This record gives sequence, C-alpha cells and structure tokens, in this order.
Amino acid sequence: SAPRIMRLVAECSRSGARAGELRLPHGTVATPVFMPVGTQATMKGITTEQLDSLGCRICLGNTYHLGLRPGPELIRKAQGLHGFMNWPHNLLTDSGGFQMVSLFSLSEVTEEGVHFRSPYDGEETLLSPERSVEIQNALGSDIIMQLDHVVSVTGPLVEEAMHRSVRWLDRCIAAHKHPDKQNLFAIIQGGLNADLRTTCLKEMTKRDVPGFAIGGLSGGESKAQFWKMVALSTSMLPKDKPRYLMGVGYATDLVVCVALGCDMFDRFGSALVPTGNLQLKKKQYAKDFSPINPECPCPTCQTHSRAFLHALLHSDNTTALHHLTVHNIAYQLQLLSAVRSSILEQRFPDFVRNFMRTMYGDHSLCPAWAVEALASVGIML
Amino acid sequence: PGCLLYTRTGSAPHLTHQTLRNIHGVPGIAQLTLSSLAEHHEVLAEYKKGVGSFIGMPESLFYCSLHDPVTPGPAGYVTSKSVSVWGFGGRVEMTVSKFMAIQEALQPDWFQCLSDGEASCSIKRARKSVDRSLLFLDSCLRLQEESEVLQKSVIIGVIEGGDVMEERLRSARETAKRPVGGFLLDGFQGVTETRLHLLSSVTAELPEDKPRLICGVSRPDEVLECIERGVDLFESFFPYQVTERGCALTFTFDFEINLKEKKYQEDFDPLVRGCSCYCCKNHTRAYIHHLLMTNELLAGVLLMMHNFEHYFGFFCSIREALKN
RNA sequence: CCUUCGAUAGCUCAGUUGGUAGAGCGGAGGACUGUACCUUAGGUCGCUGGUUCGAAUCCGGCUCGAAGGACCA
Ligand SMILES: Nc1nc2cc[nH]c2c(=O)[nH]1
Repeated sequence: SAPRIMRLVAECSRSGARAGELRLPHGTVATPVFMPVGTQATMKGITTEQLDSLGCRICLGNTYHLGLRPGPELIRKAQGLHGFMNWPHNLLTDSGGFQMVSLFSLSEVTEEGVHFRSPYDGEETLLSPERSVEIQNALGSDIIMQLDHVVSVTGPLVEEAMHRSVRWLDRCIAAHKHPDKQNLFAIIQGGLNADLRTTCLKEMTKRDVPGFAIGGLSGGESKAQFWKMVALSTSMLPKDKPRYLMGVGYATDLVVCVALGCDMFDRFGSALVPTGNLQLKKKQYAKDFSPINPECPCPTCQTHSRAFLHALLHSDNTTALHHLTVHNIAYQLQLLSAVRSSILEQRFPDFVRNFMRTMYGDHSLCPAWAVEALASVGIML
Repeated sequence: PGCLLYTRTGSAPHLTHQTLRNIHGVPGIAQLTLSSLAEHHEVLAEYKKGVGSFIGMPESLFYCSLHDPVTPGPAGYVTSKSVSVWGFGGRVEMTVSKFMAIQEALQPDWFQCLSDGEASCSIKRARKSVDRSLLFLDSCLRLQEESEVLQKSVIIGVIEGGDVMEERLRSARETAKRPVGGFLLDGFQGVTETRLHLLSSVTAELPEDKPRLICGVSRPDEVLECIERGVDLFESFFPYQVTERGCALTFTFDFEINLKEKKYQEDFDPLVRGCSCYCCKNHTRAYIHHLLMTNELLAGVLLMMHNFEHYFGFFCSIREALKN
C-alpha cells in the first residue's frame, strides 16, 4: 500500500472529468497537464527562461537519446539531465522502444533486453531492463518509466509484448533500489483489443507500482476505439492513481480525454489559435497587423504582429521559429488552464458546449468521436 | 567611436525580442540591410506609421545601409545611377527616387546615400565615378528637402575614388561642401597598407563636424586601425561569422575556439569565465559541444547571444578606452 | 569621342563549347499527435533590331553600368 502521489478535489456532475494535484520532488503539477517533448524543444531552440515564462511544469526526456551521447557515464558523473539542459522543474523520461526508430536502425531482440544501435557503428549496445533502469537512475529524473514494447499492430505479438512487459516490470522493480526518490510508471499494453489489455491491467494492479500509463496508441489510432480504451482503462483503475496518456497533442483530443479522466498528455512555423491551427507561412494575412490572438498572453501576440513574423519566417529563420514554437506551447498551457478552471467552476458541460461552438462553429460540424464520447459520459451539445 | 546592432531582416540573427532584451549593451541605433528590406518597403508603404512600430522596436533609432557586409559584393557590379543591394531584394534599377520612397516608408533617422566605383576591391575613370557619386548626393539633397518627416531624416554621404590618391582626395573635398549629416567610407574590403594611408589622408581632408562610417570592416584589429585612421561607426557582421562556422570568441577585451574538438566535453566551466551573457550564466561548454555534435538549433542561439555580448562589450571597452 | 566586357528567380550566380533554365540565399502547402522534415510555386534572362529550327548565351545601337585613354576639367 504505497502512498498515493495524486490527490483530487474536483468532481464533475454530468461527466467524470477530474482535476487534481500531483506531488513530485521539484513541485506540484495540476492535473490535467500537457508536456512538451524535450527533444523537439531542444531542436526548435526555445531556451529555459522562454519555456518557463509560459508556466510549464513538466518536460520530457528519452533513455536512448542521452544513452548514445554524451554518454551515460558523463551524465552520471555530472548528475546530468537536471543540470545539463537546465530544467528547474520536474521531468518525465520515456524509456523508449519500438518508436519511429525501428529495425531499420535497431537490432535483434532477445530475452535479456532489446539491442539498440546508432549511426556510430561502434555504439551498438544491449538495452536491458536493468540497463535501462540504471541509465534512468543516472539521469536523475522525477518520473521514471519501465522499458516498453511499443506496438502501433495486432496479433499474438502484442500478447507477447504485454506478457514480456509484465516480466520486465518484475525485473525493473527487482532491479533498482529507488522507489522513493523516483516514481516508476507501468505501461499498459494491449494494442487495439480489450481482453488481453484488461487482464494486463489486472496484472499490474496486482503489482504495486505508483503510476499507470496507456501506451502504444498514437500513430495509427482511430479516435472512437481510442476513447473507448481510455474510458475502460480509467474505469478499471482506482481513482487515486494517475493515468498517463501517450501521443495526445491536439486540442479536442486533449479536452475530451480530460472528460474521460486523463491527467497527462505530451518543422516549426505554425501558430496555435483558439480557432485551431493557423499556419503562419500563409500569405493570405501577410498584411494583417493584429496579433495572432488578441486574448493570448504570450509575448509574441502582445509585442509583435502577424506581418512582422510573416516577413521574419524564412529570412532570419531561427528567431521566427523560436517565436512560433513558444506561441504554440503558450497556447497549450492556456488551454489546460482554461479546462481546469472551468471544471473547478462546475461549468464543464456548458464550457465544452461553448468552446465546441467556438472552434467548431456549431455542433453539427464537430467530429463524431468528441460528441459521442461527451454524450456517453453524460454531456449534451 | 561606435557600433551598429547588426540586424538581418528587422531583428538580430538568432535572437527574438525577449532574447534581445536578454542581451546587454545593445545600441540605440540598429543597422538595417536595405536588401532584406525590399518587400518591407511595400509593407511599410501601406503600413504608413514607421518601421519601429512595425518590428516592435519604436523606442530605438534606425539606420539603413544598402550593403549587407556578410555578402559585400564583387570587384565591381555597382552602377552610377543605382546601387544593387546584396541580400533578398533590390537589384535592377534602384533609382535615387526609389530610395526616396523607401526612406519615406521606413522613416529612418539616418540613411546611407548611394555610390559607385568599387575598383579598389586610374585617374579619369575615377573622376567619372566620383562625379557620379556627387550626382547621387545632389539628387538626395534635392529630393530630401520636401517632406517634413523626411526633413527630419538625415543624409549620410559616401566617399569614393578607389585606390587612386588624388581622385579620392577630391572626392572627399567636393563631397564635403554639401549640407549633409555624415559620411561613409566605401570600397575598403580586405587589408593592405595602400587603403590604410588612403584612409589616413581622406579622413584628414573631411571636416570634423560630421560622423564617418565604413562598410565591410568588422574584425577587431582592422577596427582599431580604422579608428586610429579616422572612422567613427562600424558594422557588426563578424560575430555572425564566428557563430556561423560554429566557433566562439575568447579574446579578452578588458581569439576564438572551435568547440568541435573533444577536449572540452568534460569541463564544467563556461566558454568565458565571468561572462555575463545567458549562455555563460547557465549552460556549460560540454552541452554546447554536445549539441553542436547533434547539430540542433539551440546552440546557435546560445553562441549567438555570447558572441553579441562579447563583441558589443568590446565596443563598450573601446568607447571607454578613448574616453579616458 | 573611342577600346573591351556585364545585365538571368525577389537577391547572388552558374549556364555563354547556342537548347527557353538550375543551385544557394529568400518565398508558399502540409505533416508536427512519447522526433537521429517533406512537398511545391515564382524568373517576358534590361530595351531595340538582326542571324538562326531555336538565344540568356552572338552582335550594331540605346539605357544603367564597370575598366582605360577621356571629346571637358
Ligand atoms: N512511453 C511511451 N512512449 C511512446 C511513443 C510511441 N509509443 C509509445 C508508448 O507506447 N509508450
């Protein structure tokens, strides 16, 4: 009976949406919450102060990406990832697996672990669950994740993946001696079917891991079966434990998943507006001198305009890419704040109707999955 | 002396407005390459209230220079009724009146007049070149006296002639007599001793009531030699070149290192000890080395901050040096 | 007044051994749903006239030029 990391004082009446607090060794995070990926944030050039200025609390990392370079031993020597990319808040490290890097760049999978490679030909290694939890102990993060077997993918391979995930969770629990310094999450697998998924959920609710996470969905995901799986998973789990979700970044996906009980969600040049995605490469409003959103409190709207960034977008590319990406992250943070504030005001059916009609015009033009899930949980549009 | 904040298309390279506010020592006057401001002239022609409010920096004064010194130009391509601008726009038939419309839309505080005669990159051909470079200033002064806000805008003169002694001397002598705000030295791209004593004589020939400018010279020792030879203002395209090749400047103002060597991946010290830039304040040199290995867009920003901070601190140091 | 050469995407040029057009810097459309970008448009190749199946490529001349002797200093 481990102490619960999640507390809740919020209960919707017409729906089962939730909003609460998570305690982590660098702060308290309000559920639901969005998490920018640290790899793309470092790729798109937003510094520490610009990302902290919007009010973010959780960033992201990968076991593979730091394991290849600058080396797990150098990171462990410097107590790396919190003093390295200089993230003052908490961070969640993804353990990695069969991501977009796959057998074209991966290697043979054996029982002890999965073999990882690199463009560096001498950098091929074997990522074992003990090896992965050793690396993630060297990273010194705030929420660690057990090593996953990602599927997109159906068949007995997913059953082997979920059974092997049970065994690897056993190996990960028996491996490291940090249940209190860091929190270990458990990836619920199951692919697109519910029976092996259901017995998998039962299996690690027998295990006393403090966190549960739905994985292996985004990439080939149909949203109706997506929300059905989210609903059955959130119904199965106890209400005092958080429910991480993978691969949810769009606004309607996020808010309707909040209506089902989720708490976690996680090339530049396109802004995010309350009416949707507004690609700022557009020459159709290259003469517009208004801000991107008159209500957005991001510095890009309040100091700059649309014509200026339209000019800056490719000329001095890095600065305008910075502007666009910080606007996107500010929009996502404000959307989460709006959803949580509306739920705490017990207005959430009215609020979902309101912004549904706002960024969709009318209830008739909305996608069927959002209306269907909101009607199932008990909200009429 | 003085420096110009080198801006590519409005803002500094790799720096946003908040990150420009992070930089210490940014001058109140910002250089604008006129080549990057071709379509910007149209946008400001139907924006009708200045470029400072347009880019989000109305509290700062502005300067428009035709030549981006990163891409200065060949041994000669300039004409004697037009100046091609290297960058993104303004090649064919840029008249003096086109420059008048451009400066009416931009409304700059200062602006550089046009030029010809890049052969320094004989006598009679240089006479023709200098006479045309006076024709430019005459046209600018004739078309500048009309509008009130343009009357609030200030002409900056251009000195030409080439490597020839007497022709550049008479260029200074016969270009000084016009009622102009300031002066520019052109055709001095690298450096020889010939251009050095040509500069020494020509800035001696000009009156001492006007500022002197130059183009294509930003490396610090040529900056010191042009300061002792008579130039007041300089561009700032050298730290952009330092950051573009992936290096970081190290010389103490009061040279450079390539981080792609493997010797710095263990050190916990910043690039410059005691540096007050953002990169030296929070990050370490090992991370800069690491992200230069993987080639992402963030170390360009951090290095670019560090190079601007170092380079404008060098200008602050040389302003305070001649002050004492 | 005379001798030689240049005028090409919005910008620098290649292409000039004649094949109507590419590269880069700049634009535009999409993907970003746990990261070791993709796709695409734009240029009457300064004007005038000529040769040629055909010009950016070659030229008389003009404009804007550049070098040099300069009809003038
Ligand atoms: N943690 C985690 N990340 C990803 C990224 C793609 N799929 C997955 C998954 O199943 N789990």
